[PDB]
Amino acid sequence: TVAVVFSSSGPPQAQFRARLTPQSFLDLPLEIQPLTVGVNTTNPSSLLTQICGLLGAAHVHGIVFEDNVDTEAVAQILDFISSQTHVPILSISGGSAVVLTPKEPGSAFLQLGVSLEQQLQVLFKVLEEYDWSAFAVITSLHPGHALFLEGVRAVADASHVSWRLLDVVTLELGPGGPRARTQRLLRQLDAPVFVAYCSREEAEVLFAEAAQAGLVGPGHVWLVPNLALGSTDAPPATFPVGLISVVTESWRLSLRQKVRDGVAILALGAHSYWRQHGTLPAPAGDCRVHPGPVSPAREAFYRHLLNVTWEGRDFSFSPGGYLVQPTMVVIALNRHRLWEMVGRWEHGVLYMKYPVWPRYSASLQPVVDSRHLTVATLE
Amino acid sequence: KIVNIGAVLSTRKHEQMFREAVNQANKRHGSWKIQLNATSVTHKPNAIQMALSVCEDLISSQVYAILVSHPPTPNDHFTPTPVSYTAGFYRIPVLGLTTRMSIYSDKSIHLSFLRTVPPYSHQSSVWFEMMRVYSWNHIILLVSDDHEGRAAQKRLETLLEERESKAEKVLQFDPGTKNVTALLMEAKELEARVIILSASEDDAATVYRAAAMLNMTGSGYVWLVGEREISGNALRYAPDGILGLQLINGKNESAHISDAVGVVAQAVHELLEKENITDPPRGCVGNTNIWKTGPLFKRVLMSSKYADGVTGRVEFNEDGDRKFANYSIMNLQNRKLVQVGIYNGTHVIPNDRKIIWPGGETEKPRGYQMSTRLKIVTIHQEPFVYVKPTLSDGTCKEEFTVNGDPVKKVICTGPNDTSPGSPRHTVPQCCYGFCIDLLIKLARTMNFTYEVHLVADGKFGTQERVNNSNKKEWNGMMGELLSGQADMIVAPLTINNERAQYIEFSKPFKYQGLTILVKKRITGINDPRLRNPSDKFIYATVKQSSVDIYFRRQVELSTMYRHMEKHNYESAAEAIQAVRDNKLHAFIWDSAVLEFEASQKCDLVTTGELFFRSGFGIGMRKDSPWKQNVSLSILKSHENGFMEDLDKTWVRY
Ligand SMILES: *[C@@H]1O[C@H](CO)[C@@H](O[C@@H]2O[C@H](CO)[C@@H](O)[C@H](O)[C@H]2NC(C)=O)[C@H](O)[C@H]1NC(C)=O
Ligand SMILES: *[C@@H]1O[C@H](CO)[C@@H](O[C@@H]2O[C@H](CO)[C@@H](O)[C@H](O)[C@H]2NC(C)=O)[C@H](O)[C@H]1NC(C)=O
Ligand SMILES: *[C@@H]1O[C@H](CO)[C@@H](O[C@@H]2O[C@H](CO)[C@@H](O)[C@H](O)[C@H]2NC(C)=O)[C@H](O)[C@H]1NC(C)=O
Repeated sequence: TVAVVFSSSGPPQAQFRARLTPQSFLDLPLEIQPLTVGVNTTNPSSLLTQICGLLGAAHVHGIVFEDNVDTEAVAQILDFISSQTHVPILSISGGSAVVLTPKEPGSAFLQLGVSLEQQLQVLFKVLEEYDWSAFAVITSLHPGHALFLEGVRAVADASHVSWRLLDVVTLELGPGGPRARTQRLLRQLDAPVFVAYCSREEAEVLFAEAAQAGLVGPGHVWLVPNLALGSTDAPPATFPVGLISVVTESWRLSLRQKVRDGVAILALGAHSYWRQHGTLPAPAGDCRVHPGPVSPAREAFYRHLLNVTWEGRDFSFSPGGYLVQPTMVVIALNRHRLWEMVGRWEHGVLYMKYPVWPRYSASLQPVVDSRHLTVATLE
Repeated sequence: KIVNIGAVLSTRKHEQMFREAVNQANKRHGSWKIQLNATSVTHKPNAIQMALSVCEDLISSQVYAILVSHPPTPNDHFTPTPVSYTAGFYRIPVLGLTTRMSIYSDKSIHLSFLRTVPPYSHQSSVWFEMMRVYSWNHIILLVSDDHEGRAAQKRLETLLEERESKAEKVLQFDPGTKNVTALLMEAKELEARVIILSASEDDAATVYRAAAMLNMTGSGYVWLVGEREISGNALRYAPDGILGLQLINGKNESAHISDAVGVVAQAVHELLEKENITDPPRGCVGNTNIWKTGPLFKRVLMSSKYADGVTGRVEFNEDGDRKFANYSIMNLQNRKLVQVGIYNGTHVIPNDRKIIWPGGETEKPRGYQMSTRLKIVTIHQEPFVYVKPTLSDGTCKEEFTVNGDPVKKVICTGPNDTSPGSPRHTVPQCCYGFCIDLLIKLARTMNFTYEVHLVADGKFGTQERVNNSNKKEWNGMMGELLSGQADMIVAPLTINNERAQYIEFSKPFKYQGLTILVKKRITGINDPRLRNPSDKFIYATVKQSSVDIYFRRQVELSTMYRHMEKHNYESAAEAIQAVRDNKLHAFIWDSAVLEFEASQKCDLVTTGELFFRSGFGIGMRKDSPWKQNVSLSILKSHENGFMEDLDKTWVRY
């Protein structure tokens, strides 16, 4: 048996209850009966009680999570839960769907996303199709900067092409302070391509400052990873058109589709399992007692869970709590302040919607500009 | 103007200690401006229940900071984690005093956390200092595979590659396992006399006992470890001498609380002066927001100067540790620890004591354990090294050369298996030839006993990109040399850019170029038949060879190599047979081998002049002592003419 939880969307939660009311989807090769839980607000005590009490009340085997307004520092609690009660969980979306690299030793979190190295290789692959090679790296004083800088430095030295790098800059991006030191320094730059890694508020403040000190015209291009851009459904202001980022697949899908996907993953795991051992794995659950050394049966179950298929996709998990061989899409800001697809990535080859990068003037009319001569030939 | 702080402890009297400390803080600092309250709760075993109780207590008060210590229970990791996580969701700072785990040093997972004692990691830095003071250069690294182990090692190679001398082979073994004899058996072959260890307390006795069993604890070899392995050693498995270290006020838990209360009381005034005092209060239902200025509070707290040293001046490092600390060096003789030297901020100061090493020699032992036995690898090669089956007795036929001398022979193990299809079988054979004579000459020149064993897979060696990986991996004889199996290569090796980065080949002893074989209008550099390919005149060569890289460094000859890579042989003999068989049209590598083969096996000729220049030479691992003398001696031998004399015996016949 499995359970599901919904979080932090009132009017949608009515549709969530309506879609929970069906007996089953009647497709999964299992006879597990779901159960639903709904929590008013996301808080530590609330989540702790509503998860372990529910888990110990009705003898469940597995649980799957659902996202929220995407406020940070929420996955750690679920990781602690997994460590304590030794029960596998699964995240599907939202801010909780961000990689948490040094997970607890004995846990099994299985949050789907993209690791920073994989999340970064795509920008270098797309930066070679047009071959700009400027590399003005801007990083804020954020906790995750150390791994990012090390990864980019390591990749730069083992790549295919020369990749001339201009310089690296770090700056304080706090909510309040004297701007002058960063403001004068930022304008002391010259590079056609920028890559920046920071948080949402840091993105707002840096982008406003750059727009103030004339670095947002049609000549430059910005690259940001998935850690930024927040909602993915609400377009904020002050964003210069042309921002490029990379996000995973199924972003435009529905919550019902995502929860069905998670249910299918766990069901296919169980379906592959019962053939090996003959029955469902024993459900270990105890909020209060907290026993358990390393258990070989549940470890074997976790091993058998790591590889699935079907539904026109793939989910192969590494020892780290993240999937490998991923399928994501390049996204960009269209001329009407709206997100749209640009490029796909399937099996280590890259594509693009356009053969050239448009770039935009102040008005809707683009500037063809000089150079980039069109040349024709035939076989 | 009432500021409340909390703390989680276990000693019922320690709450009175905190109360006395805050009373002293009120009596010392402050003047009719702000008063500070205090309260604390005792730890409870059920971790989740402890978290719930702590968050409810925070709900019952307007706390600003949390302070925790080590309870006596052996489940060390259990106590700090829940309060830390439930604090991270609010960014309320927490300071630990007696928890030294390394996972808490990663700012990504624990948002706000400060440790008042240096972690286990900087033992690597003090180890580097101790290596500097005692003039020790080569160190073997024996660390476990746990997260603490990799962090400690990482700091170590950073501070060592600061000198860029690099470390010897680093050995990783799984935690919580026994029968670790294999790792030490592998280490025993290598030459080193200083060994360093860092692991779990229980595993220390396990790894210790095997050392006594394998008598590695004799003289010469020397031990040194951190405090982690100090306690469990004397418990049940007697030591044999170990340099170590400890902290001054370890596990006192009295000075630390005073220091932390002092520093937070110093910080609160500066915070109140910041003109933006947003009160947290205890919203545990609906107050889903962060205390608005936590980042600035943490930033200024990290910058706090030492309030009062008392027991010791305390500051904070950039990562969140305490820089400029001290350690006491101890020794393990007669099962009674004694101080021998005192660590300063950077340097170490001995103090009128006598140091003893496991052997019993009073004088400081000399490291680097210079060796005398050498390993050598070689490959099958037509004109340079003959390999022939041994005779039935165990040696092989002791024939006589025509020119009144016996052809010297040596016993070579070899794999006795060809191609990846055939499984490993092995059989001792005997080897002889030009290079073997060159080697046995060196045996007359200096003192060392060779043990020749042939190559594994029969490939000369190239650099290949690992399939779906980050780093390229070497393959073949060069890879075996770089791994550490042997320390020299005596084979017809070409010198090129790809090899010169790692292994220093010196003083070439025989020059050679490149030619092409045909059976009997081709130009080697560029010919219409070869520059433009067809169904006839197929160009092919042996795979995983230097010529592969050389052709891979071209432009249209790059396309030539691209269509050549579709075909590949695994040995020279196959090509020699095919040239007669006319199935293969062309063949391209080193001039000397092909010239000798054409001289011996008639009806075959080489076409075109040499289009390249190179040299053959021995290769050693970098920074090896033998290189200077072997290069010096080979030139004298060449000047004398013995190399010239051997040629007519083996090249011109
Ligand atoms: C996922 O990988 C695991 C590999 O362990 C597969 O599970 C096993 O596959 C072996 C193959 O011989 C079977 O004999 C075992 O019965 C399976 N269980 C064990 C012990 O792991 C699994 O099949 C793979 N995915 C697929 C496609 O099934
Ligand atoms: C200082 O903190 C103490 C906490 O030990 C406060 O005492 C009360 O203690 C009871 C339990 O013994 C709690 O239920 C109350 O909530 C505490 N009071 C408050 C206001 O939280 C004491 O009142 C505090 N005094 C000041 C001036 O802050
Ligand atoms: C290279 O060979 C020379 C041969 O003379 C070595 O010089 C001798 O070195 C040993 C110890 O290394 C001394 O005991 C001898 O007294 C030296 N001989 C003379 C004439 O001084 C030299 O040490 C060797 N060096 C290396 C790096 O191998």
